[PDB]
Formats: sequence, structure tokens, C-alpha cells
Amino acid sequence: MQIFVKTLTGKTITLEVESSDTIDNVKSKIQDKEGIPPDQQRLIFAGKQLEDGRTLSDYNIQKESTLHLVLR
Amino acid sequence: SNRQEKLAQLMRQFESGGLYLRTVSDHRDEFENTFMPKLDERYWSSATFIQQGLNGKVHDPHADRTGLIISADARLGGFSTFDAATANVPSGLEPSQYFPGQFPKFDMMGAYQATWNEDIFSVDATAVSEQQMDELGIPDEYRSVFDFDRIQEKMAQPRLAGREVEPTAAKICYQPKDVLGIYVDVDSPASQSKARELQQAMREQGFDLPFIAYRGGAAQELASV
Ligand SMILES: NC(=O)c1cccnc1
Repeated sequence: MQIFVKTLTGKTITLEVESSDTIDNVKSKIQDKEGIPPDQQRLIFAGKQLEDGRTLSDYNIQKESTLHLVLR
Repeated sequence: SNRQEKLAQLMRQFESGGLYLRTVSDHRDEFENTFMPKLDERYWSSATFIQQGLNGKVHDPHADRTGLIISADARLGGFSTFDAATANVPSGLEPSQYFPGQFPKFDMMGAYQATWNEDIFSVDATAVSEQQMDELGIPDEYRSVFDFDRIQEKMAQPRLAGREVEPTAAKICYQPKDVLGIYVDVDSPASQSKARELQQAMREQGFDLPFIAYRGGAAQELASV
């Protein structure tokens, strides 16, 4: 499925993910597409910062959800 | 309740504490799939706070939408000035219980742009007390509203200054009796045409709604479109 990551530079990143993917996995995918090191990524969804090791499903992140990237 | 009575109730609310405006891209979808099941899981609907003298924009990207004017008495799940994101009701939870409990108590991304305070990310905005928000230095402008009567207070500074605000966002569960009018963009033939289709569909079910033009903190009855 695809989710969208909005940055504060006005970019929207499209990612192909399964709901069993980890936040770690999602941050790796953002490394692959934008060269951002995972340790510098905060991922925000619906008013909370997402924890590495938990899955998209665990946070209820559905198809076409919008996350917000903030650099640490 | 008849057409003139709905209009009168609408304009009274508009000129007091305000009410709701819900534009829709697909009015046949809204009629058949949102409105009709309420007569015989789209429990929460997005809408925008409108009020006389509040220069509030509506969500209408290409300026060609119709929609519903909805009573200030609809059940309120939460209100967020800058539309802090919410999650969809997950499987296994009751939709009617989901808000205000899971409604963000402040706009995380909004408060962070405003203050650059990285402590903000240490909390869950849905599970935070007023005291915690004070400790984080979360400005009042980014705190959500849960009592409808207090939305005009949240919107008072732009209203007093006469400034334009982007579309605000309430989560409401509206009942058929809450539907007071049909929104019409006077400069859009497509909006007017959709509005007529919607008026006919609603009238056939016993809900004869006025046509309402809203713009820039003013609202007027349109005799026909
Ligand atoms: N459909 C709407 O009126 C609306 C209002 C606020 C946010 N999104 C949609």
C-alpha cells in the first residue's frame, strides 16, 4: 500500500509499504529515497511520534495515511 | 420544520456563536451513503466553523462544491483551528466513542512549527492534560476545543482583527434534524447545479433546505439557483 510523508521543506514522499512493516523499515525506506539517516528521522502520525520496532498496523496506519517527517 | 424555519434557525446561530459548514466533493455520495443511512461507519464528519464576522475560508479547491449547513447543536467530537490530523476509527472500537477521547488535544505539528520545542514529541497529543500542555509551553492557539460554545472564543482574535483564516476543522456527528441549509458558490455554475440536485434529493425525503451563500463571514439566503 502507499503512504505519504510530508516534510517541512514542502516535499511529499511516496512510500510502498505493508502494514507489517516496522517504523525502522519505514525510516530505511526514507533513507533509500532521500539519503536521510534513520537516526535523524522523527516520524509523526496523528499527534504522536512513532516508535521504532512497532508496526504500521500497531499504529493503525492505513492506506494513503499521511505522516510528518521532522529532522532530529 | 419547514424551509423558512430552517433558514431562520441557521441565521440566528450564524449571528451568535456560529455553526457548521460541510462542503462535499461528491454530493450524491453524501446523500446516499452519509445522510440516508442516518434515516434508516461514516459516524464522524468533517466540517468548518462559520460565524458572522469571522472571515473564514471553506475547503473548495476548485470553487465548484456544494455542501450542507449544519446546526451548532450537532454532536461535537472535537475542533482544531489548523486541522490537526486524526486517525480513522480502528477495527474493534466503537465509532461513537472514538472522539473526543482520541481527538488530539493540541496540534503537535502546529505547536512545533510555532515554538520549535522538541519536548513536544515526548507526549501523545490525544492523551495529554491541560497541566501537561502548560508544562510544554503549548500556545493556546494550538489547543483543540471540545465545547462548541468556546469555538467563537478560540476564533476571537482573527475575528476581532478582521483577518482571513484557512478552513478550520470540527469532527461532528450530524443528525438529519441538524441539516439546516445547502451551500452554494454564487460564482460557480457547477456548484449551483449540484446544489439543485442536492435540494431535490433532500426535499424528496422531507427535508426542504434553503440555499445559502457563505463567504468571508457573511451568509445570505439565495431564493433559487
Ligand atoms: N468537508 C469539509 O467541510 C472539511 C472541513 C475541514 C476539513 N476538511 C473538510
